[PDB]
Amino acid sequence: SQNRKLNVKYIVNGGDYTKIQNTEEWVASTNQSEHWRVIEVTEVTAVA
Amino acid sequence: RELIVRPDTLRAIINNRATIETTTMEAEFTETLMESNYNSASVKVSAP
Repeated sequence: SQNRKLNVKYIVNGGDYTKIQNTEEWVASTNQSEHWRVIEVTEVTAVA
Repeated sequence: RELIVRPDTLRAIINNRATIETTTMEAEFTETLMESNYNSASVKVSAP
């Protein structure tokens, strides 16, 4: 008996998202302002 | 048929968190059975 399971997941948040499968090109695109996104939130205030 | 009137604008939010997910699963099963039998009989009768 034999079993094999493979699971691969890529996530992109900011940068050129069309370069998600090409790490080098995404790293090259990280300096473009038009693709900058919120990557974490360190303060949240209740709307009330 | 158009159900609503064409609006002058749309309420939208931006979300560019691209995701790629790949899952592979392989299963194999093999079952070999072997059986064998032998029977022997020898008889001898004598006289002068």
